[PDB]
Amino acid sequence: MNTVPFTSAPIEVTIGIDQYSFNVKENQPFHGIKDIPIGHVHVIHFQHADNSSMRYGYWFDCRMGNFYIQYDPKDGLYKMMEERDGAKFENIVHNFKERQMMVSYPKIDEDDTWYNLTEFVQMDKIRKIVRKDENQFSYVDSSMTTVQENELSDPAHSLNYTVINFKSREAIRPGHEMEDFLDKSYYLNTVMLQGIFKNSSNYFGELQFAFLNAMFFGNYGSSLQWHAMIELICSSATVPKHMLDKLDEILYYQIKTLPEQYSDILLNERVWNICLYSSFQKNSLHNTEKIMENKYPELL
Amino acid sequence: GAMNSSNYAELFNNDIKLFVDDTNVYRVTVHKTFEGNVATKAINGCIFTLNPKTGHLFLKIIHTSVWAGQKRLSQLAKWKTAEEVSALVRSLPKEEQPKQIIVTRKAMLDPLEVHMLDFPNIAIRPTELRLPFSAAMSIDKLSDVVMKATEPQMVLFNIYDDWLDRISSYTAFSRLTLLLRALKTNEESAKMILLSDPTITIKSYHLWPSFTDEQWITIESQMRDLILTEYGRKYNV
Repeated sequence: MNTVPFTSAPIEVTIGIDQYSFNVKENQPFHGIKDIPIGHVHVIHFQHADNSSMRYGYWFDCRMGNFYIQYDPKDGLYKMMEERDGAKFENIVHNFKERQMMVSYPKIDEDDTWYNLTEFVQMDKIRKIVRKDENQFSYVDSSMTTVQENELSDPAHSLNYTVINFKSREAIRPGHEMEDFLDKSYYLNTVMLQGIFKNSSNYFGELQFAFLNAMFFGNYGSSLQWHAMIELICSSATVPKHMLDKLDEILYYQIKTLPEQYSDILLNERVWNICLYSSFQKNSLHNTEKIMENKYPELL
Repeated sequence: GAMNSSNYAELFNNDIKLFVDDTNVYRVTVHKTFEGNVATKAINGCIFTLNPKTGHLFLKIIHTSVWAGQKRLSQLAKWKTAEEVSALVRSLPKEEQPKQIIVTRKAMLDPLEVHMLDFPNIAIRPTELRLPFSAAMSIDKLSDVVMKATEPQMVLFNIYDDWLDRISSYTAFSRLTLLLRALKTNEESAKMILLSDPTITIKSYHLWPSFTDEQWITIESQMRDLILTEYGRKYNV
């Protein structure tokens, strides 16, 4: 069990850790989050009481270092940082626990939600999507744009998701125009899986990470990427059986976890109706299809 | 963006553009089989690719052999249209390639867009105009060359005959679309109007009769009158 301490909480802010969140009052004595499960990525995120715009936060993995949060009054936000003095850090962490000024990561033991949402997400891959290689953790916020969005301005702050585009030379073999456009198996399996992602797990990892960024920060370009990667699978006639069964589980927990009130902007009617009901894989997402009908039948 | 009444004069500027109409690419007759079921028989069709500024028509004849052993032919027809249009552009020298291609049916955008991926600077556009180019097979010489073909064939025409020697492209296109609107609404009458006077002939290298200027005014009035009548008949107005 690992800990992320906070130096202080100078401004009123809603703090989230993974799918949980807590309201912290201005200069309330809050000094971190303990009992964070080792073995998964995590994200700590923030939304200031005074600006319900720009949700922001940090992806990290506690096996990669000792991390903590400090408010910066110049840049006006809670910054994640790394403490390299391991002794000095256990010291801070032990005094804050003894004084009991830390919340405990509130995992029910029956609950595999976070595992299911992050099964294929790896810190090393996140750091290639969010390039900032002097930090071991990754900053993301509501307004960051993706590489694809940029192409249609500041590349230091871009989400370098893999560009997917169904009407591109990459996607369409010359001479198989119609075949490849109507059956994206070529694009999925040869270009993307064998070519770029190398294996299905890295593909799923980006898909899950895109979803989480859309859910936690309302990052619109991430929602575009999550939908694109679903559609590419559902629009392929030939998909490894293990990917379909796994996709059904991935999507199920994503749909389960979305806040009920956000179905409008986060869920693309066209993609879902096409995937669940028109695509080659209409019959391969039984759990996802069942939870979508019983929770958001309006969209469909 | 889409082409409509507002930006209608863009058709006659000096940017090369082509209309593509696919309505007559996949043509069937519907009939009863011996056991009483319905079956189709394909007949020869054509892609109607037209430069509205110059009159140059690229009539690509689609031979029934294209369909042999193929499923979902109505869908395939869109991709074969896009294939042939793309091949036509490739065959044209660079300075003759269009800057825009306007498809008369929106279902053609994705097939053509995909086939034109090698020409990113050629814009593929839909139109809100309700153009009458499906009536192209009502022009006797076009219908004849399509039905007689024994293999795929590109036949070139000027759909304006020699009109541009005396009128502008705008007026020429308005005349063409009026003639075709008429032929579409009531072919028998439209054609009666065009040939009533046997002393007005069609040159061997033309599609339409060699009307004098004054006779074209009378023709166009007669075609307008036809189109209005049929409308009151259609809607009881």
